[PDB]
Amino acid sequence: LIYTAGGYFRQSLSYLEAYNPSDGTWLRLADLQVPRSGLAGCVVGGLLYAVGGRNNSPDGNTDSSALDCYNPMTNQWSPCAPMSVPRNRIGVGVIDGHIYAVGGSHGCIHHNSVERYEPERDEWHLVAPMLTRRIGVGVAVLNRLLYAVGGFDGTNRLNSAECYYPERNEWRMITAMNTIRSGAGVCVLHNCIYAAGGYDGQDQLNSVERYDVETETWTFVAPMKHRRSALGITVHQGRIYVLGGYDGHTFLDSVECYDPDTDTWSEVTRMTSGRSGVGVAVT
Amino acid sequence: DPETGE
Repeated sequence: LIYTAGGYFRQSLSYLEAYNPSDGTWLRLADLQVPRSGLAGCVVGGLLYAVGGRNNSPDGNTDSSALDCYNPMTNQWSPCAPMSVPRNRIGVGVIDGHIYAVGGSHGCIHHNSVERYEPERDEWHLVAPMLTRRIGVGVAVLNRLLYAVGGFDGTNRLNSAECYYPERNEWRMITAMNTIRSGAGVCVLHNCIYAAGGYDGQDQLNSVERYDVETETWTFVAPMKHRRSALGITVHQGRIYVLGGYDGHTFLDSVECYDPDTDTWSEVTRMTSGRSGVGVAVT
Repeated sequence: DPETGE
């Protein structure tokens, strides 16, 4: 199922809910052990991890260094070692069972820093920084390479993307997206890097484009019916699900589904309540 | 803020 963790709806949230695209109904599971929005989620070894973010509450606004692990058949969260720095609006990707935490902000500071988590060792290690400071960055893994896409450097929103090579431990700028996107949904469907929605500094976007590594080309595809940034994104049985977000006026509960064979989007569900800035993964 | 509503 599609798990959604955290989010924001007048305050950061502890929610963990799971959607079943076949049956169409929502499970309510154990609450996070610190309310978080702007976090990222991934799955390693069937375990669901919640990385970074912040607790924006009536009483504070603390950026998060936490990594927390949910066990789907224990329905219980347990803490893992923290990161070197807090990373609000972080991006994460999974290569070879290891979690990469990318970018994000701590207060005024927009990180270019990147670090790696070792599940069976529960250790973080600092690795080569990005060429670019990026928060609200989308991250994706293709051919065991790590891509950092778009985001916001503190001044400009970005259409640039760069690529991290784990065996060189090095970055490389690649071709820029056609659209400036911060807070987009970035994932890997079929064999392209998809970038859906986001915010270009003026409007939330409903456009969607995908990167083909072999031709180093971004192409536009079917756009979503609703503009959104700070959305959750995941692919389930070969189709893209985008989850909540913000359109400049309301917090979306709309969940859209992109069919790559028809190049069409359709609304399949509404989340239990509108929210933005969630961590999403499937397990 | 325009991006996260947060």
